[PDB]
Amino acid sequence: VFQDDPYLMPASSLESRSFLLAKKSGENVAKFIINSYPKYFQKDIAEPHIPCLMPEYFEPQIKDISEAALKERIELRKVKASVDMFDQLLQAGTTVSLETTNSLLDLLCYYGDQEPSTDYHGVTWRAKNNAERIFSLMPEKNEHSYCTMIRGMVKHRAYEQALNLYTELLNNRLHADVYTFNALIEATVCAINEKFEEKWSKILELLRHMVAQKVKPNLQTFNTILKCLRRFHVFARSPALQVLREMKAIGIEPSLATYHHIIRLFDQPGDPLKRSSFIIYDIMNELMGKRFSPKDPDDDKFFQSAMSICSSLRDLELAYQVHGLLKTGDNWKFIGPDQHRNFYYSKFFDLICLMEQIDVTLKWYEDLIPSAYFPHSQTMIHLLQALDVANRLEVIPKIWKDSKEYGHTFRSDLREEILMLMARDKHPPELQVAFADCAADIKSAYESQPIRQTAQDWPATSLNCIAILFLRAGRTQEAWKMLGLFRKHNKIPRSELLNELMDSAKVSNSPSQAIEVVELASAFSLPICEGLTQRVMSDFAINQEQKEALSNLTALT
Amino acid sequence: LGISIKVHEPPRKIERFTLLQSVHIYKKHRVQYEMRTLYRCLELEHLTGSTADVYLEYIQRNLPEGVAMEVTKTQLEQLPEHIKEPIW
Amino acid sequence: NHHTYAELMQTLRFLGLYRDEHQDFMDEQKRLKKLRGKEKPKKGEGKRA
Amino acid sequence: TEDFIKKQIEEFNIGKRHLANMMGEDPETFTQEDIDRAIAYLFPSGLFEKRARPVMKHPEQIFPRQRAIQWGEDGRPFHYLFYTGKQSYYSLMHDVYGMLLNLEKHQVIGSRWLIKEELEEMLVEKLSDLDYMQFIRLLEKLLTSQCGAAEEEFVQRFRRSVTLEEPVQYDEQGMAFSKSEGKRKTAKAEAIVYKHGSGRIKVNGIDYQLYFPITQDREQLMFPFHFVDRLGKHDVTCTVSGGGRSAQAGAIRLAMAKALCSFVTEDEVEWMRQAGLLTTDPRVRERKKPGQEGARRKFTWKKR
Amino acid sequence: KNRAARVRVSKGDKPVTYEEAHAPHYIAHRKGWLSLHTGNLDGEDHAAERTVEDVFLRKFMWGTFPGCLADQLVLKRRGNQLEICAVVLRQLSPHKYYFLVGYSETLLSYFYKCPVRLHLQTVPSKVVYKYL
Amino acid sequence: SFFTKLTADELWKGALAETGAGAKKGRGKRTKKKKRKDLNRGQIIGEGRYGFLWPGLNVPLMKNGAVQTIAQRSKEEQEKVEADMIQQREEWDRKKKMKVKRERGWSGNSWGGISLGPPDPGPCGETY
Amino acid sequence: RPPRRKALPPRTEKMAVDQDWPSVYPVAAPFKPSAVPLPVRMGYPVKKGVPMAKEGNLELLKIPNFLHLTPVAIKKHCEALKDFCTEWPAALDSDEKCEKHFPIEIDSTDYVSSGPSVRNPRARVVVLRVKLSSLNLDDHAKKKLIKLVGERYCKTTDVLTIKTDRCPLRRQNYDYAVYLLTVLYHESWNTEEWEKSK
Amino acid sequence: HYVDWRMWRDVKRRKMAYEYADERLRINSLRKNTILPKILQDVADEEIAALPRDSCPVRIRNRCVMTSRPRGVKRRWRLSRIVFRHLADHGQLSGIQRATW
RNA sequence: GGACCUGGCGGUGCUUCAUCCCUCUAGAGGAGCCUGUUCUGUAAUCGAUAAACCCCGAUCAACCUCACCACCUCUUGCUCAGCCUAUAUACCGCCAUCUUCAGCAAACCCUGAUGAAGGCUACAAAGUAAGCGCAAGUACCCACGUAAAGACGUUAGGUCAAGGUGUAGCCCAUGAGGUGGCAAGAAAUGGGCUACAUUUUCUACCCCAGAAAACUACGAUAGCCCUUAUGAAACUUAAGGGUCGAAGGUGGAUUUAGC
Ligand SMILES: [Mg+2]
Repeated sequence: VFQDDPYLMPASSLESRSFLLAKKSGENVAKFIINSYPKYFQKDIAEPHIPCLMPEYFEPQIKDISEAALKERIELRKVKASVDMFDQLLQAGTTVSLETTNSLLDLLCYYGDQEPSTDYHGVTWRAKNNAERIFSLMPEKNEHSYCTMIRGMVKHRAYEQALNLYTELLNNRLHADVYTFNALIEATVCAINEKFEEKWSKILELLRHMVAQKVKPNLQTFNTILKCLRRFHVFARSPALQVLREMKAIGIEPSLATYHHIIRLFDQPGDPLKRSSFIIYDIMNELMGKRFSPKDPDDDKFFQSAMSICSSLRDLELAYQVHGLLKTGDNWKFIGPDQHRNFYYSKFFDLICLMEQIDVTLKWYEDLIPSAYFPHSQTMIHLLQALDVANRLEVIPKIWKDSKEYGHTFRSDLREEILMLMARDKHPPELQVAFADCAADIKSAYESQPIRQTAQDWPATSLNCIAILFLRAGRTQEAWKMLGLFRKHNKIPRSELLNELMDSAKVSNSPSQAIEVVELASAFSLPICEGLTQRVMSDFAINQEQKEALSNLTALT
Repeated sequence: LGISIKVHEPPRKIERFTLLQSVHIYKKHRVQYEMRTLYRCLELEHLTGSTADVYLEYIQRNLPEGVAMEVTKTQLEQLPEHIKEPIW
Repeated sequence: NHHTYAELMQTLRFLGLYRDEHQDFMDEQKRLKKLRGKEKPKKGEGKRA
Repeated sequence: TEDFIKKQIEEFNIGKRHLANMMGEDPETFTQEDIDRAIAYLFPSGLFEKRARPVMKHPEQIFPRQRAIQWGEDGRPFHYLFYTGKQSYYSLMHDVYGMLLNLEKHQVIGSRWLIKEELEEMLVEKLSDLDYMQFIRLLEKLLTSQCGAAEEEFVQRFRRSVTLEEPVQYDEQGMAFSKSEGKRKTAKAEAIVYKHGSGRIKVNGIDYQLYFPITQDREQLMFPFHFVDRLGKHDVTCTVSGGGRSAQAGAIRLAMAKALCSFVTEDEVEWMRQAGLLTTDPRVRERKKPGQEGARRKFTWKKR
Repeated sequence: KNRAARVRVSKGDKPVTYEEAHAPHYIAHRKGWLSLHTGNLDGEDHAAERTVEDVFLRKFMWGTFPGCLADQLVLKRRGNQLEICAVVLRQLSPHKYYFLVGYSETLLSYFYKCPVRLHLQTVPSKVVYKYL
Repeated sequence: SFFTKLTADELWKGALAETGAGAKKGRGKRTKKKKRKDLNRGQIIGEGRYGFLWPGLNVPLMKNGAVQTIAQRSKEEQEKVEADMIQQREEWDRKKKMKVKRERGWSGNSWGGISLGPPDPGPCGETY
Repeated sequence: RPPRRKALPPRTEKMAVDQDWPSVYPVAAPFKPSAVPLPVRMGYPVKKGVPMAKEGNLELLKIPNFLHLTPVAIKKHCEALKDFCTEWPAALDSDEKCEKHFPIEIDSTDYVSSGPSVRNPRARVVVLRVKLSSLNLDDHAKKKLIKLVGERYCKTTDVLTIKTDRCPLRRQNYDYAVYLLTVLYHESWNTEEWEKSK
Repeated sequence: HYVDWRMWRDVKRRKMAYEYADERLRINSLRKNTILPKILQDVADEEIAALPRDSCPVRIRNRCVMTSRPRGVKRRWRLSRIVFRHLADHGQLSGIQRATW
C-alpha cells in the first residue's frame, strides 16, 4: 500500500499509520468533491460501464408523502427525512404497510435516531427519542416490530427497556427471533450485578424459552453468551466448556470469535498452567489444518489473544503452530486491523527472540521486519539481549543501522542498551572498530536530536561507554574532547574510563593527559581521583610544575 | 504450456504526413512526421478453447503499453444437422 | 467538454487543491491594473453616449 | 576517482550476480553477451542510437579510459611524458622511433589505417589532424622499411580490415544447376542457370523474346553470357517481380551473372566483376523533398 | 533558425535535464515518448481522445504538485489501466505526498472512469544532464 | 478555456520581454517596466477561497490523537486569513525593497577608490 | 527549525544475490531504481561522459520493462496455469484430419487496445469457410450453389467463404452465417422449373 | 468556457445537428429517390427547408479542439498544426517522430 | 595638434576561387486557361508583400467557415464576462535569411615596459582544458547519397488574425446573435496547366498494327446547353455528355532549374 521509494517508504509504525491515514484522507477528500459536484463526473466514457466510478447521489426522488417515499428515505438512511415522512404520512392518513413501518423502525432503532456521519455536508439510547414515539404511534405491531426495538435498545445499552418490551412481546404471545434472543442475553447479563450463577440460570432459562418457541439458535447466540459471561472468569470457566460442548453437539461449529471469547474468559492473572494451558492446547489441536471463513464480526481478534497467551506461556512451539494456522489458506486476512497486527507480530517476535536459537531468530527477523511490521524499541532491546546471550555481537552494529531505519534512533533506552552491550567487554580490533563506529554514530544522533530546544542532556553511562569504545579503538582524541561534556553537564566519569585513560597515557608516556584526567576527577571530586593523583606521580615522568600542581591538589583529599 | 507456436514478422508500415513549419507564411518550409507500425504475428496451432483462453489472458494482461493486439481465432465447427442431409 | 474541464479546474483551485499558476498571474495583473485604475464599468453604462 | 571505479566494479559484480539470478543462469558463467541479451530483454528500447539504449557493461567500458588523476597521493605523475599533455601519443611516437632505430641497427590489400577518431579512442587523448598525419607518416615509413614480425604486429594494431565484397545444386533429375538472386531499383529476380543447356531462357515461365519485346532488355540478358562466350550453352529459368521493363531486365541480368559465376572459372569471375556484371546497382529513385518540384528541382524562383 | 522544443545555450550555466537537452529530431533516436498508448498505431482509433486525456493529465498533475515535479510525466496505458509515473523532488513531507497521491488517483479514476495508478520516484534535486 | 492556459515560466518569459531585440537594443525606453515576481512564494497547498481545511495537507492529519474530518473555516476567520496573507505579502515586498548604502570612492560617480573585497579563494587552500 | 527528513538507503542493498526475483516484481510496474539491484545506465552520454545513472533516469522510466516477466517467473506462471489447460485431441494430428472431421471454419477477431472503452466494431465480423467437397452435394446442386454465391466461391481452393458483418454482435453475425449456409445449401438442393431455361 | 465564441457556435451547431439528424435522414431518404410521387417529394423538400438552419450538417466546421483554429486541423487528432507540432516535438504524442528518409 | 590602434573605404596591389561568365538539358518571357497578387469597381475583411510576397496564412471560402458589409436584435451575456480593438518597434510561441556557412561565447594563460590592442609557423615560434555548432552518431537502401541537423549573429525580418501575454483602448458595444450580400474586368503582373503536332493525333495493344496528317488537321480542363455527384440550398463546386474547333504555329532582351 505504500510507495516503493526511499523518501516515501515509512520508517516507523507511527509513520506507517500516518501515511495510510493521509492516503485515506486524500481519498475521502476526492470522494467528497465528487459527491459535491456530480456534474463534473457524469460523462461516462467507460466500456463496459463502471458503476462504482460514477458519482453517488444522496437526495430522495419521491418527494410526495407516500409509502414509496418513506421506503426510499429508509434505504437512503436519511433519519430526519424518514421521521418527517412518517409524521406527514400519519397526519395525512395515507396508507402504510406493516413491513414499511417495520423497516422504518429498523432504521431508527439500529442507529437509535443518531444521525449518520458522512465526510461533509454507555447507554446511548436517548431518553427523548422518536423510535419509541413511533412504536407507540404504530397501530399494528408484530414480532419484527418488537424485535427491532429490543435489538436497538440492547445495542444502545437500554437493557431495562428492552427487557420490558420482551415482557410485552411475551404477553402478546409473539415469537422472538434468534437475534432478539442474543440481544436479550446481553441485556440480562449487563442489566444487574449478580453472582455468576444467577446470570447462568437466566441464560439457560432464555435458551429453554427459545426451545419452547422452537427457534433454533445460531453461532451469534453462543458468541453473545460467552462474551457476556466473560466477566465472571473462573466462575464461568467450566460452564463455558459446557456451552462449547453443547455447540459441538448441536453442530453450530465455533468460529474464530467463539474461541477468542473463550480465550478471553479463561485469561486472568494467576497460574495459566491450571486450566488455561489445556484450553489453548485443545483449541490449537482442534483448529489445526482448518481454513477459516467470515462467520462472526469478532473473528479478527482470535490471533491477537492466541499470540498473547503464546507469549505468556513461553511456548515457542505453540506460537509456531498458531502462526502456521494463520498462514494456512486465507487465514492471514483474519489478522485484524493495523494495531492488532502490530501487537500480534510484536508479541510473536518477542517470544521468538526469547525462546529460539539466534540463527532462526535472525531468519525470522529478516522475514518479518519490515515486511510484516515495524519493531518497537522494546522488541529491539529483546533482540539485543538474545544476541548477547548468543554472544554474536558482530550483528550489533547492523541492528543499530536497522534501528536508524525504524525510527528508534532517538530512543534513549535502546541507545544505552546498545552502548552498554558494546562497551561491556574487550574484543578483537575489528569488532572494537565496528563498536567505535557505532558509538560515533550514536553520538552524532545525540547531537542531532529533535529535542534540541534546551541544553542537551547527555547520559553519563552513554558518554562513558562511547569514550571507552573510542579509547579501545585507539581514537583517544575524541575521548579527550568528550571529557569536557562531563564537566559541562555534571555527568560522573566512569572509574573504568579513568583507568583506561590513565593506562593509555602511561603507555604513550603523556603526563599532560594524566594531569587532565586528574583535573577532571578532582572537578568531580571522586575518591578515585586521589589514587589517580598518586598514580600520576607513580607511573609518569613528572615535571616540576606538574609535580607542584599535584602537591597543591593533594590538599583536596 | 505445451502449445505449438510459430512466429513471423509482417512488413512494417510507416505512415508519413507533412505540416507547415512556420505559424505564418513560409509555405516552402515544412516538417514531416511519421508513425512507424511494426508487426509480429504469432500463429498458435491446434489448441482447445480453454488453453486458448488461458494463454490469451496471460499474454494480454502482460501486454506492454504502446503495443496493440489483434488476435484472429479459427474456430473448427461441425456441419449443422440441417446441412448433413437435405431436408428436401 | 470544455465546460466540465474549466469548471472542474476552477472549483479545484477554489478548494485549494489545484494551483492554477496562469490564473494566479492573471489575478496579479488584474490587481495591479485595478490599482492603476482600469476596471470594468457596470452594464448599460458605456462611456461613449 | 580510482576508489569510485573500485566501488563501481563491486556494484557491477553484484549486479551481474543479480541478473544471473533473474535470468536463472549460472552466475559463474554469465558472460558479457548474456548480460547484454538479458538487459535488452528486460529493458527493451527501440531508440535507433545504440549508445542511448540501456547498458550495464563493466565499469572499465562505461567509464572513459581517461582514468582519474594521473598522479598518486604524493602528486608525482605515473608517466614520464605526462607534462607533454599528450603522454599516450608521444609515448607511442617514442616507441615507434625506438623501433625504427632498432631496424636501422639490425640492417595494403585487406587492411587500412584507422581514422583519427579511432586513434583518439585507442589513446583516449585528443589529437590534431597534423599529429595524426605525422603518426601515419611514421607508421608508413616503418612499414616500408624492412619491418620484422614485431613491427608487423605493431602496425596491425593500427591496421583496419578493408570492406571488400558459390553453391552448386542438383535437381530431382540430376541436372547440375546454380541458383542466385538479384535486385535492381524495385525489381527483384531469382535465376537458375543449369550447367549444360542449349541457350533457352524462360522468364516467369515465358520465353524472353515474348516477355521482353524491347531489344534493349534482350541485349541486357545477352550481356552476361556474351561476356563469357557461353551463349547458347546454358539454360536459364528466372522469375522477376516488381518495377518496370528495364528494372526487371537489370535484375535478371544481375541474377543470371551471379548464378553463372558458379560455372565459369575464377579468372572469368574476376573478369565479370571488373565488367560490372556482379555489382548490385545502388542507383534507386530519390525521394521528393518538401518545398521542391522533385528530388532535386526547386520551385521556379519567382521573377523579380 | 529552428526553435521547437530546443533549449538555446545562453551562458553555459543553465541546467537542463535529459529530455530538455535533446531536440525534437532526437525523438525515437535518443529519447522515447513521454506517453505510450495504442492510439497512434496503424488502424487503431480514439487517438484524439487519448491526446486530450494526456494533455489534461499533464496540466492537472503539474497544477496539483506545485513545484514538486522534477521532470515530465510518463503516461502508460495498459488495457483500461492508466499509470502516471512521475519524478518528484523531496520538498514536501511524505504526508502531503501520500494525500496528493490518494487524491489524484481517486479524482482521476472518477473523472476518466478508468483505474488510475500514480507511481512517484523521489529525487533529492532536479537531475542535471548538462549545463547550457 | 483550460487547455489554453500556460505555465508560470512561459507567462513570465512572454510578459517580461527579457529576450528579443528590444532588450538587446533598448530603443524603446522602459522606465515603466515590469519585474518578475514569485507567485508561489507563500502559497500553501490546500488553501483557497472556500477556506477548506483538508486533513493531512494544510491542517494536521491527527488532532488530539484522532483523525481530523473535512472542515471549512467560517467566513470571518477565512477573511482574516486572506487579510493576513495580503499583509504578509506586503511585508515581504517591503523587506525586498529595503537595502543598505555603501561608501563612495574618490567622487560620488567614480569607481576609483571603491573596495571590491578580498580576491577569490584559490583552488586548494589558497585564500586571500 | 523543523527537522529535515533523510531518505533511507535503497532496499536493493538489503537484497540477496540468490533471492526470488518474481517476489520483488509480481506484476507489471514502472522501473523503480530502489527496487532493481542492477547498475543499469541509460541515456546518450555527454562528451567524455557516462550514461546517466538509474536514479532519476526518466529514460528507464519510459521503457515498458519486462522485469515482471523473467524466465523464472514465466516458468512458474506456466506451471501454475497448466491446471487450466485442456489437452488438444491427439487424434487430429494434421489439418487433413481436421478438415475431414470439422469441415466448417469460423474466423473472428478480438482487438486489444489501450483506453477506457473496449468497444471495437471490427470485432463483430465473422467469416465462415467450408470446402464444397466436404459438403454433401451433387453436380446440379453444386453448380447452382456456385452461381448463387458468386464471388464467395474460389474454384482454385474449392472454398466457400461467407462474411457476415451486418449485425451488431459477433454472436448474431455467427448465427447469420450459419443461417446463410443453411439456406444456400437448401436452395442448392432445391430445383426450380425456370432452371430449365439454362 | 470554450476557446472563442466561434467554438461555442460550432458546439451549438453540432448539438443541434445531433438532435435533428434522425429526422433529417428520414426526410432526405423520402427525397433522394424516384420511387415516390413528385408531390410528396416536393412536400418533403419544403419540410426539410423548414428545419432550423443550424441543424444542417454542412455547417459543422472541424475546428481545433484546443485553439479553435478552423484550418490546418488533422482529423485523427483534432488538433491544429501548431498545437500538434508543439505536442509532438515534446514527445507527448505516442509513436510520432520526425520523418527522415 | 603629434604619433598609433581598430574599423569602414580605396576609379587599391597581388594570389586563388565560385556556378560569376561561356559550355549541357528542359523551361519562363508569345497564345488560351487555372490560380495568386495589384488596380478599378462595390455597402463589403486581414496579414504576407526585394532576395526571404505573389496555388503565401488556406492541408483550401456557395451557407457555415468569417474575422467584411447592410439591416434587425440582446445586455451579468457559453465563461468569477467579453473584444479577430491599437502596438510583431513590449514579448512568448513557430520560423524566414546568410546557412549551398564554421565559427561563436564564456573561463583562463601569455605578449606589447601591464597603451589602444595582439596571441600563427607541424622538422611548429603562446596559446588552451571544457561548452555550443560543424563534425561524429542516427533515419532511408551501404561506408555513398538524400534527409535531418545547422551555433552565435544579421535584417526592430514574419506572425497581437494559432494560442498566450505586457501596455493602451471598448463595456447599451470596438461585445453577442440572426437574415441577406460581395466574389465584376477596361486591365497589369507572378506561378502553373494545356498546347502550337509527325519523336505527332486516334484505335487496338502496353511497344513488330492500322488509319489521321492544315480549313472537316493539330489545338480548350474555355464558352453555351443538358444531365449527374454532394448538399437543406449548385447558372455558383465537381464529374460526364452534347455543342462550339477559338487564340495559337516554338515565342526579344532577359530569366528559372538541374550534375
Ligand atoms: Mg554626487
